[PDB]
Amino acid sequence: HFRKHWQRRVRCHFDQPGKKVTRRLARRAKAAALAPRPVDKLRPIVRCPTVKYNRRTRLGRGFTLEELKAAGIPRLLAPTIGIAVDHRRKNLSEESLAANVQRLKDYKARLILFPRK
Amino acid sequence: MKVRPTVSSSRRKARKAHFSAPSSVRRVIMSAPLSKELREKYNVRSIPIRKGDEVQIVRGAHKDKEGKVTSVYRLKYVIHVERVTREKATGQTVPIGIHPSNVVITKLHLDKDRENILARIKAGREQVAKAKGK
Amino acid sequence: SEKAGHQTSAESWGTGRAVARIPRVSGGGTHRAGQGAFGNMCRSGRMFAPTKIWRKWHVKINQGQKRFATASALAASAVAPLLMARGHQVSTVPEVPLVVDSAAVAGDAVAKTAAAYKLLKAIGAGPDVEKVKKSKKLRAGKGKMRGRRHRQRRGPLIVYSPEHDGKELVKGFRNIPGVETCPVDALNLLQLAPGGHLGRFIVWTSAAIKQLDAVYESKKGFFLPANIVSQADLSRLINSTEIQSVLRAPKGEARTKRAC
Amino acid sequence: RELQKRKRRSSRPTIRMPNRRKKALNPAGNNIIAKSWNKKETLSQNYTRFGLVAKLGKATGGTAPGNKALLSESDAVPQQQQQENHIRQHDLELESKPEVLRALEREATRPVEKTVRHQSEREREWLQRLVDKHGDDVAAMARDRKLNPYQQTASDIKRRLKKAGLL
RNA sequence: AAACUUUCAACAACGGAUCUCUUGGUUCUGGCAUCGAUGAAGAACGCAGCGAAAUGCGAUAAGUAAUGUGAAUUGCAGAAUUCCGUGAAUCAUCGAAUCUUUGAACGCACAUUGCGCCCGCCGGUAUUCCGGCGGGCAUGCCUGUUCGAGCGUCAUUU
RNA sequence: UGAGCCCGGGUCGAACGGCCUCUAGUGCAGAUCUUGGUGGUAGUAGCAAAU
RNA sequence: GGGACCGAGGACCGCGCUCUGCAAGGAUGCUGGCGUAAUGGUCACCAGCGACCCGUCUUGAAACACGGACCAAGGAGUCAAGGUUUUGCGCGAGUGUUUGGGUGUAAAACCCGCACGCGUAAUGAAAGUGAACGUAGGUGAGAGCUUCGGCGCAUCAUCGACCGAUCCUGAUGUAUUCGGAUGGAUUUGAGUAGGAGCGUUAAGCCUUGGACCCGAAAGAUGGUGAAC
RNA sequence: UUGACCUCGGAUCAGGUAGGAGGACCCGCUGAACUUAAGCAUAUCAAUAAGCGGAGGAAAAGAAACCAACAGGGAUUGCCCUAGUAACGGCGAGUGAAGCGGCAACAGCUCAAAUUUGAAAGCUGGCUUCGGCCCGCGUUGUAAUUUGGAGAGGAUGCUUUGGGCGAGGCUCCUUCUGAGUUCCCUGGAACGGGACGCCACAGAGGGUGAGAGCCCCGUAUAGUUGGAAGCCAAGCCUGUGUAAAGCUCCUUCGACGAGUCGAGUAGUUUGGGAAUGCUGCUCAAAAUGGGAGGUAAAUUUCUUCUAAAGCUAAAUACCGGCCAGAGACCGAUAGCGCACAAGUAGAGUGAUCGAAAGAUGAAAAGCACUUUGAAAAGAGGGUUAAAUAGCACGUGAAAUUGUUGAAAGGGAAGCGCUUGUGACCAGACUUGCGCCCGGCGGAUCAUCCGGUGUUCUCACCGGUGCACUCCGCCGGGCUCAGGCCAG
Repeated sequence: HFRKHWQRRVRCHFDQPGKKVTRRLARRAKAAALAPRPVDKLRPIVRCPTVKYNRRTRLGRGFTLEELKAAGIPRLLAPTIGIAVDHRRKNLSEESLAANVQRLKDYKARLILFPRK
Repeated sequence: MKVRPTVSSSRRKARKAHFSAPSSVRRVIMSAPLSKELREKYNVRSIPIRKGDEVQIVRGAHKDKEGKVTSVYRLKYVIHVERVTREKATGQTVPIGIHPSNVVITKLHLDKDRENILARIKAGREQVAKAKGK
Repeated sequence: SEKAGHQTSAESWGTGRAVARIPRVSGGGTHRAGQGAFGNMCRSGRMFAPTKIWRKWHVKINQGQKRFATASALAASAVAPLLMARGHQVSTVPEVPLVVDSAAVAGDAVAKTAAAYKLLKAIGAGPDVEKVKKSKKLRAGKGKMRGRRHRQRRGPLIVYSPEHDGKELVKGFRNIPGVETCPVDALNLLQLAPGGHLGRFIVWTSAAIKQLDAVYESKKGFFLPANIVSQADLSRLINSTEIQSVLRAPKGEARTKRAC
Repeated sequence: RELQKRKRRSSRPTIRMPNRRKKALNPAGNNIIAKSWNKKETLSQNYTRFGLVAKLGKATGGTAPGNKALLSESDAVPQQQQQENHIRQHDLELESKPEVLRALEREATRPVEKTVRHQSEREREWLQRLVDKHGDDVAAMARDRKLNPYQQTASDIKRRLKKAGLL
């Protein structure tokens, strides 16, 4: 499959350690900015759609409104304490809703919140 | 060895900088060591030289010749000292070229700026000496 | 450069004139004009098969093989003659592993390069340090032009524990020429077998040994290999009672007499 | 290329640039994290020493040894098990460890100034006149037109009076 | 036998090969985002004591201001230029200035240092004459100001 | 045996070699081969453009 | 009896004989010569004999033809991606850290959480089905071990057994229109019948990329100019 | 007559804006041919090359009219895998994705659709005493509220505030911060050899008369002087307005983008006639609507989203700009065309083509002076460690040439085997052991003494001696052995 000019459209990977150290420095800079806060926001536990991966679970985009309300965290205040919110997702199952509620409750129990100014 | 990324170990760049440095950098390069009595009197190892320094020679074919510096030819990285001269074919005396690294200072032409330079270098020296000691 | 050799305007004269059929530069007002171009046989032309950046430079080596060879290198370092075999001048140290006390190699006691040098002289690395110091030499070739001017021998490798011994000996032995410093958790085969030759002289420590145990049991998916030979002594294998009893009578001697 | 060679030939100084980066690589300030931060160590190690969780996401690779930085119902609903229509929305009501962690905990648990909001002079005057005229009848004060142009509810008037202090 | 031709040795010519060197080139990697009508990239003409080349600069012309350093320039001529100093330097930095004709090129023409119009000044017989100088005079569009046109259109006896 | 290696004599002035491996822009008589230098023709043909 | 060429091996062993040692599995003994030169080397020349100028190309062969004035330097099967055979190495029914993350003495070295790639059960067009009647079978060889009585690797030939599929045979039974049980077939498989694979290195070969180096006329794109 | 409103124009009026450049990466338009298919036309090359327009440090894309059939996922973007699978194809050449999964990064929003109607609360300009005065825009709609996994309005009871200074901190430039020029030899010069030292969180690099950690610049860590601009910020002063904001509840409401979808049709494009997407022409929509999917399951049941308005950092590319650091790279016919006057010299009308060319010496100390003579030239004489290192200059091969010397040559040379003559050059086994006497001195000699290190039983020193033993040295004496070649 070399009918075209792979000579003009070949791009190498000699900068792999450079990109790795750059990414490490970028996350370190984010940590320096958000010094006491975690680098990444909390994300919910969701399930892989297809039949080939049903029994496996992964991380989602953001927590559901019903899950947030059940966990007792306001919608407008959750992003300020670092909880990803996804308005598109729906629960559709008490199992997933309860799992995400338990995750949010664990986050509350492990979280310390500072009093504004 | 070298750790700071700003410093370079490239001989090419080092030689280019050495051979194309401006006059202040040429002076810094053509700093010269001071003698013993001077070193125990000022607590300084070496300072850049000027036109009014009595100097003694420690290297070369004219070793152990003493005189006052006549000029500092910065373009050729050389200094001209009194009474160290050669005769050309016609007999005219051209001062023989000798290096600050091959001469050692015996007396300083002291002014305000020179006193300030020695004071700064010295003060740094006892500062770090005390920092190491205690 | 990709454009090197063919950044030139030239058209072959063809069979029209009595010259070699090679692309020749156009124009009629320069010494360049009329000269050959585009050829590897012609001056200022392109080279045959120009070097390209997508050549295979890095080689993929199995982690199992790497761990196996590191273990073999450690065993070679434990073997005493292999130090002479690799060239390390090992004659005054009282023990070929040479484990030294973590009490004297930990903390700031060895942070000073003078303290590190005195410790090396006391334990017996002094001859090797003097060897590298006196083998400081100039390299022959264009490496001098390309930034590799001098070559020297290799010194002993200091192995410690960052958890218990710390990171001051790192600088203390960093300054000393020839000697290198390597953590016990990140043993480097390039330092264990320099130039492909086994038998690197390594100054160990007690914490380093107790952590070699832990890391070599901790490596997942890897086990200490079982060797195909139990008694390495082939002299034992041959000159043993059972073999000598089971053997048959010799059919001759080492040097046979000439019959006719 | 010709531009670089012109910089070669010209007797103009080379404008060396300093290593300036948009984002600081280390925290700075008179806070606990900034004071106890170790420059030589990495993010994961610093968070291990502090006692906080760095990444809430799933571990993407092997970690260092011991870092800990990376991490009867009649009506059958698991939510009754999980439980401990309005919620506090501007704050959350929350109920041998590193020095940094205890310092942060003390800072969190320290009491804070109330900064109580008060009322305007004209609001005070209006409430005073309304009390002077209608005594303490919330219905009557809501009913009044002249003294109460903004037809606020009796409950609103009652809470304004309570906040002011006079019954 | 000499001459001529051939082989070899010593020496001497030609030539730039081999070894050595590299202020160069090539490749990779890391940090940052910055040209122009407030005149860009580029072209031309001039500026030094001796300047051919290269560089810098623009009639304030190898350049000025300010700051910093702290006793030079240098091939030759040179200073009564400057040394306990606001102070040398073919110095470094660089926040302030000067910035000729062209060129997107902008009053018209452009192959002329030519030809125009408005505002002001200067000198030479000068309210009149002459010459020079300073400010100016491109286009399309947006906002605002002003002016004008249109039986398009509204009225106006209280 | 051989491709080649070592030494002696002269010159010369700043780096270089043996072995184990690793690597490749690694070995020339041709290609009316490339570049450069130099011959016979020849002190000949002819004074012709160039010089 | 006369003459020519050679002396190979290096304690003993053996075969023997004419047996106090011999000519018996290989030269010793004696004497002399050798440093102002024994013996050599290179160059030049003469002398006897021999002897076409190389490379390429064609032809059964020649013969033609192409290139060669000389010398120095340069000068041509290389590198990728994808296949394949063989050697070595690691692990092994599993194997591959290096997309990435952690770490670091910082393009190195060390580490690994989840996936993924190939393989570890096949067949049928398909619905789909789905690998033991026999120490996973026997018989005979077969390397090898053996208490000499006998055990028998791998593999082969034959007779078997089973599975997927095809053509049948058509059970209890069945919602009364569904089923495949049993016994078969000169059947088919890239099948089972006690796994060999994954990664890496080295060499070789194939395809495409400029593809061992050199060498058309042409075609197209965009510009410069004048003219029968 | 006058004054509006609207529209269209002029002004060398006031304030601004657009050119061009660059174009490595980026967003669009437009768009070939060679080649392959051993011929060639579809196809391929290639949705590429050339041409045209337009930005930035990134651009673009981007918060579903999505993926999917799930036990669901949930903006965009980049890598691995999916995968050479699906799908398409002179079913030849070939072309060729995507979902999912593991990752890196992750951030959500502004409008049009409403009546502020108990008050256009909004904004441009010039005039300023800089504090507030006008003019104009505008109701053909500027502020506040609101954008459909919403919201509005009331009731309701909880909980939030806003500004101005600002010490100091971080980033970056800068000042300063270790140790021999100790003695001897060689040399022109010591940076070389030997002896004796020191420093080192500094043994990277470069200069200095030759290989310099300690002669010099720098080099390492912690500091320390002064300065620029951004961001952060402990704290300290003002708030005020019946001002804004988040929610809970409900006998009240809930507007959502048109020549646009869609149908027919021509072109272009893709793996993709449910036309893959788009453009052009004709016709031309809906409001229990529309789009895309699932499904034979018995009728289009079911699933999932809202198109025709818009913004948005990060992970991503980068032959370009300002720099910086490196290499198992090339080393002056190489490496970019250019290490040096290089896009220079030069050629062509023009677009364009485009070279050759590095090294004296440590330091010019670049040959004073005398003497030839018309010259880029010699003989003396001088500088240098050296001038056969003399601006033709580090070393200086071969081709070719000259002088001297030797030999040879009757219509080819050159080469092979084998002598001979001449010339020059080299120089053979490196040539000794053993025994016996007399003397001398040292020692595993002495059951000698003392000390030290050790493998703890072996060594090495200091001190006595010569009775024995062993070594040598001297002066005698005798023997033997030898390298090559001949008979």
